[PDB]
Amino acid sequence: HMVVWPMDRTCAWALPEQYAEFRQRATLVPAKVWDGSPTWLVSRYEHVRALLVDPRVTVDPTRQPRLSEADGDGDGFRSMLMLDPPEHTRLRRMFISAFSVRQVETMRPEIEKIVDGILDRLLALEPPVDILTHLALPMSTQVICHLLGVPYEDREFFQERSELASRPNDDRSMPALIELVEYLDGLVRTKTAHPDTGLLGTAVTERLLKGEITHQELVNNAVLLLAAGHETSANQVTLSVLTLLRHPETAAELREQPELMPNAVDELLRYHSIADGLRRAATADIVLGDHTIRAGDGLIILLSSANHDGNTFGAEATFDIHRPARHHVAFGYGPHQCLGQNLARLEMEVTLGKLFRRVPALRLAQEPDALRVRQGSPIFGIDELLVEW
Ligand code: HEM
Ligand SMILES: CC[C@H]1OC(=O)/C=C/[C@H](C)[C@@H](O[C@@H]2O[C@H](C)C[C@H](N(C)C)[C@H]2O)[C@@H](C)C[C@@H](C)[C@H](O)/C=C/C=C/[C@@H]1C
Repeated sequence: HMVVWPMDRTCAWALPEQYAEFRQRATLVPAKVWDGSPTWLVSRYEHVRALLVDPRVTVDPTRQPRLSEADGDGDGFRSMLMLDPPEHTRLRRMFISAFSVRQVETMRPEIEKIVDGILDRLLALEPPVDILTHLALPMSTQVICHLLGVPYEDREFFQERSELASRPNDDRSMPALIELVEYLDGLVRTKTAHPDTGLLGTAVTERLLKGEITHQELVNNAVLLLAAGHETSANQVTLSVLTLLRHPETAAELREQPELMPNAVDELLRYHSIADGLRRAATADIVLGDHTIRAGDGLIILLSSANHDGNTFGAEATFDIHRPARHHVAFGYGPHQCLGQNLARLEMEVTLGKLFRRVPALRLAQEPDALRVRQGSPIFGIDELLVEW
């Protein structure tokens, strides 16, 4: 225990200075955590990847070192994201085909129509406008509600609850988590009696009414699909508008060459690495070069630091939309690698694409060293991003 964890980011785009020294090392950095349990931080691309696919690393919440007084296992609440193979595998198998490349590519039309209407609505407003509230959150939310069949009318309730649920060191995360489960509990009971199409109702029909999945399991993974599905993209899109605004050439080059967008999106994902500080524990000894991780040791997986690893990515702190960037780990790696990632990328490609095609002189409406940054959550972002045109 040298540096304390959790560490919060301080800048909308800078990673913490410490991370780069962490990578210059021969060991893993030890960290002091609320419960005094042995815990390493993991900073190198080589390492992050090795451990995330290793079979002796667990997500079991009871093995993770406790990071605060409010941090806990959630009273037996488990999504697939909190299970190891083979139980993990059974649950992810039921949801996977909805998310394949070619399957996700069939939603492009509905995503385009969706973002079209948000932009019409947004451009009707007197600027300056906030991107998170008027572009990023509306699209991620509508898109996830369409895929899942969750009512958009409910979005104020589940948005605010997801935000709070995803703060594991905050008092309010438990009641919000309880309420979200309760909301999906009612929704799944409804869909059970009246299956719709859309991912939840299709799983009622094919898995739940066929004996492949229980009621609590569907409910729990529905919380996960709902919250992951909007809160993440919302922040990635917001931060990305900032970054493109911060590098004007990039906005205009994309606007003038859309075939450059997919790699640009991957570069935005790498650069910001908004999902960070993943929690794992060793279940057996694990040899990583010089260092021997011991049965029971906690691990804090820094996707961001690995995405900014100099030994893998040249000029790591630079935003560069021409570096092949497909091999970043913004969506993790290994069994739990983001089930949504093709949907995330499509959403971004269409949202950023249409926004700068339409508001081609979009400008920052505030100075980007007065941005509030989100702290205390494994999903980074900024509270607000004001723009003019
Ligand atoms: C930019 C957007 C997103 C980023 C950066 C992101 C990142 C990640 C990361 C890092 C993980 C792994 C966490 C871990 O191993 O502990 C993950 C898992 C997950 N993501 Fe995402 N994600 C995004 C969007 C989405 C979207 C749109 C969906 C749609 C529902 C989604 C669904 C999931 C699911 C279900 C998992 C759990 C997979 C499993 O445990 O097998 N994600 N994501
Ligand atoms: C790293 C990004 C993932 O962040 C995540 O995986 C986000 C995980 C959030 C933290 C977890 O919330 C914490 O859960 C604990 C078990 C209890 C804890 N509180 C009550 C002490 C609660 O905050 C999850 C369970 C919140 C659910 C709303 C939810 O499924 C969130 C899933 C989000 C997925 C993101 C992909």
